[PDB]
Amino acid sequence: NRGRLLCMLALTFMFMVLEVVVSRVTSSLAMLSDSFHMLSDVLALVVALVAERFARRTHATQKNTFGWIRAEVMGALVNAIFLTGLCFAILLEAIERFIEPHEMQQPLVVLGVGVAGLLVNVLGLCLFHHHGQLNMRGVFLHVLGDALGSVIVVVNALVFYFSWKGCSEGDFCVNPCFPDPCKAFVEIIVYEAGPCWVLYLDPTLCVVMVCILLYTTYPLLKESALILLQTVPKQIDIRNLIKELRNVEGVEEVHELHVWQLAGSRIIATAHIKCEDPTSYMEVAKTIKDVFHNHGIHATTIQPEFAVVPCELACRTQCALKQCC
Amino acid sequence: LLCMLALTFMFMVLEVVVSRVTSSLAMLSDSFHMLSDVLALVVALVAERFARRTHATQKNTFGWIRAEVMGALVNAIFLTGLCFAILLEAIERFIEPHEMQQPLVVLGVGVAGLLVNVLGLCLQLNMRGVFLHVLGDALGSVIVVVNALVFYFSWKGCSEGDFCVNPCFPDPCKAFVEIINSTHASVYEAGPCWVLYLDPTLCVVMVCILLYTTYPLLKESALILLQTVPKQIDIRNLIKELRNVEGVEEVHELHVWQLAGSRIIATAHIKCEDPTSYMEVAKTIKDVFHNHGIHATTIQPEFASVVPCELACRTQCALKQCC
Ligand SMILES: CC(C)CCC[C@@H](C)[C@H]1CC[C@H]2[C@@H]3CC=C4C[C@@H](OC(=O)CCC(=O)O)CC[C@]4(C)[C@H]3CC[C@]12C
Ligand SMILES: [Zn+2]
Ligand SMILES: [Zn+2]
Ligand SMILES: [Zn+2]
Ligand SMILES: [Zn+2]
Ligand SMILES: [Zn+2]
Ligand SMILES: [Zn+2]
Ligand SMILES: [Zn+2]
Ligand SMILES: [Zn+2]
Repeated sequence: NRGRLLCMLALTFMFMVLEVVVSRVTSSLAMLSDSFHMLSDVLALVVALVAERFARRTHATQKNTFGWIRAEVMGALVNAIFLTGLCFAILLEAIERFIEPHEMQQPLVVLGVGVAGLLVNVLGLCLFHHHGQLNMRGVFLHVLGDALGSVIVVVNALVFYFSWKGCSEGDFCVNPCFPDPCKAFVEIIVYEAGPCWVLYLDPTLCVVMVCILLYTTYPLLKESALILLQTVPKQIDIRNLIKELRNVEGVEEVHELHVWQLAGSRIIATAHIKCEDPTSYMEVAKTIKDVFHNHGIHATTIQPEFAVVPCELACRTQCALKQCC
Repeated sequence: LLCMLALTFMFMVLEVVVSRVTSSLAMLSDSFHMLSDVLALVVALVAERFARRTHATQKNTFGWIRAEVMGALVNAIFLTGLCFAILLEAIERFIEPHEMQQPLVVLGVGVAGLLVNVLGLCLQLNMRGVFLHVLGDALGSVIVVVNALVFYFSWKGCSEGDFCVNPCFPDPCKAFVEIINSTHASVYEAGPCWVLYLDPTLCVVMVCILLYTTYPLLKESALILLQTVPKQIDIRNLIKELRNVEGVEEVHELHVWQLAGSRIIATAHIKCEDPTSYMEVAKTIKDVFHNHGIHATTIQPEFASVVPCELACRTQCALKQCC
């Protein structure tokens, strides 16, 4: 399953190579800036790949009792947070550009690199649209946002090429809205085409792309936080399980019951319940195990308790604030 | 603290606005650090509010006590992302250098940042806890201050018609296509390489120091959050001590993880010998855990084969049941 990540990384490196070649042949720092921008996506792909590689190992090592299966969701959360930070930086840059306008040069090469990146991201997203792994969904969202930004840049460059006249101080081109550098040397001791309508196009496109990306990734962040913060997921309700356990004649009371998911469908519940007599403890244990298996529970550690007090067992002395919840 | 948090947030907003209006990479890094700090304060306040009346809500039986460490990790990751963005900006500045407008405004902003950083940890547990943070913030502000001072002290700019503009430095239409077309005033740039390189090198050093400082916190948060044994407990020694107990003969499904802080969770699965008694051994194993860092014990005993655990269900356990 790592082949998709590997080929995505290879495509990113190929894009880096073509972008740096274009920068060298055209002597434009904008291509280098674009390569640095795509380095964030390359890093996200590397994070996804290493997360998958560590998820491939579930041998219950010395330090990790459960195993590094949680690394998948943790890396998904890290990638989502990195995408959010990149969006915040992009929003700051967009605000600065709206305050301080800045055009672009060599629209042909810009369009070529933009459409190349758009094709790369489309190929990546089509392969990633096979959809269960939350990290895969996060990387898919990230790639979709990238693609949206790339196509927005392509459209902005194309519409800029359609109507805009460059100048070499021979003819007055920049509109009065755009501040000339040092008043063009006091006007050296046509007014172009599309003075300011095209100027607002790129900020609007990038901010709407950022908003769409944030709205699409917010459910991913919510799911990652809910699963990671040890909260009961859907299809499992504490009230229904408590009712289905209490009415069982084997148990007498239920207390200290904790339910947290491990990864995806892997969920573990711990119950500390009290029983009447040791006789037929398997009959009670088998019954409650079957009831839990009826719900989403498959693995659990249910502690029988034998005889007012909240729990027969407790921490040494009256020390508190160390017991769970 | 809340008023201090609001004041720091306002100062960070003004610093970000000033950096945007002046393209100051060092000021941008200082504002990023201030933003990270204010979000850390917001996360701490949210955690305190949540834990003020934390209970076993239907959403989480285990409680929301992990929110503090989770928010700390989110703040750390956000700071790392902003730092990588700043590093990319510094690389771009290496490719495309820029010259700042008003060094005096930058110097004033840096002085104000130093003052607010000093005032931060002055208000106790806070002083001892954040002395290192105050020192680091002071160093970061001082870096920006000295960079701005060096820029203002020696740089000579071609505000009017003069030849001091560096041809290697980008120029408007190549000095407006050599607008003067003659010998201009060779006021010189006063070592532009010595000058223009100061800000990017300074911000690179600052972000390197920031990552060096925040990295151990990131590893601590990652270890605490993802299910890992605490540094104060040895798994092999603990299980060897547990197996010494007469009641238990073998163990399976042994899991240890910690909620947050000093909270410890331990799960056991004991085959036992005589399930009828269950006395003088449950207390024994409870004491066995408690003499170690465990305080919350969930040691469920199995009652008696070839199968590791008799209680068990479908094969889905392979993909559902914990190892
Ligand atoms: C090029 C950019 C992206 C990063 C430039 C800085 C890194 C090369 C430095 C900054 C902090 C360094 C880390 C700081 C501390 C440690 C711990 C140390 O390794 C251990 O885990 C030993 C025990 C310990 O000291 O915690 C040495 C490697 C490492 C990860 C360092 C690896 C190199 C890092 C990431
Ligand atoms: Zn991306
Ligand atoms: Zn099952
Ligand atoms: Zn009890
Ligand atoms: Zn509890
Ligand atoms: Zn600070
Ligand atoms: Zn204890
Ligand atoms: Zn068993
Ligand atoms: Zn297990």
